[PDB]
This record gives sequence, structure tokens and C-alpha cells, in this order.
Amino acid sequence: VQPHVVTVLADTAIRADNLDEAAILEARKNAEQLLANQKSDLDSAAALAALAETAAQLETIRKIKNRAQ
Amino acid sequence: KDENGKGRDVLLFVDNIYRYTLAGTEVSALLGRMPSAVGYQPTLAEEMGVLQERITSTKSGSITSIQAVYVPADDLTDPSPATTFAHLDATVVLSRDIASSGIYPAIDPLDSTSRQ
Repeated sequence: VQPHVVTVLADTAIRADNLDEAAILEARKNAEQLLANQKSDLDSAAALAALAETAAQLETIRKIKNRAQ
Repeated sequence: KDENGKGRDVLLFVDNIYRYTLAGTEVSALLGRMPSAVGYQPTLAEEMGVLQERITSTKSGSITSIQAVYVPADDLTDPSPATTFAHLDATVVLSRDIASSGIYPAIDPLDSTSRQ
């Protein structure tokens, strides 16, 4: 506190009336948790898969390039 | 026959055996023969073999055959390279890209084989 500015460096605080509002902080907690699930659920599923099939069967083409018969 | 013994070995070296097949091709049509699966002559294998079998080493004498084989359009599986192919113990093929990569000799490590 200063005669003109006061502040609190919060270890953890929530705009709330009581610890009963713990039912509210977990809402954002699990929200970000769900997002953390989502980032993987897309990342590997999109990137790893499609890129896996990309280079997969290309060889049989590159070997038959100059085929005259 | 060697003087008092079996003959000295034979060093044989041939350039562009494929040109033989090409020469046959040049007239194959003019013989009234219909074209083979490609413009090649359908006789191809026979005149190939009669050539090839005259190269084996016998009880008398030994012949060392070296043959450079042109590859049309770098197509290893044109009829002529494939058909020729079954008459050699040692296989040595060059790859255009590897030479384009600057290496000499440009011998493919992969395809080139030897029955030994």
C-alpha cells in the first residue's frame, strides 16, 4: 500500500464471495483442459495422418516414370 | 590347343551389343515380317540366344565376356535389355541421376549383382 496506490500480488484470487465459488474456477480450468485435449485431437489427427499417407505409395510411381510399355 | 597343353584364356570385349538388335530391327519389317509387340522383330530372342550361347567357356579354353549394353530411354524393361539380361552372371547398371550427382563411377549399388 502507498498513500495513493494499493495493490495485491495474488497467489490466486477470483472475483467471488466465498470459496463456494470454487465450483466456478474449475469451469475455466476444465474449459482450458478441453482445449488442451482438442489441440492434440486435431494436431495428430490432421498432421500425422495425412502426411503419413502422402509419401506412402509414391515410390511405385517414381519408378515407372519412363515406361514405354 | 596350347603348345603342349590346353589353350590360353580368352579376353573378349564387345561394344554396344544392343546395336546388333537395332541392326536386325532396321530390316525386320523389310523381311515382310509383321511387327512384334513393339517395332522390334518377334524373332528377337532367337538371334539373341544364338549369339549369346556362342560365348560360353568349354572344357577347352576359357572366354571372358565383357559387354556394354545401351539402354534405350533409360528403360531397363524395354524388351531388348530385359531379354539380354538373363545371359549374364554379373550385372552392372549405371544410373543417370547419380552421374548427374557427379559421382564416378555412377554404378548403382542396388541393382548391380554377381552370381559369385
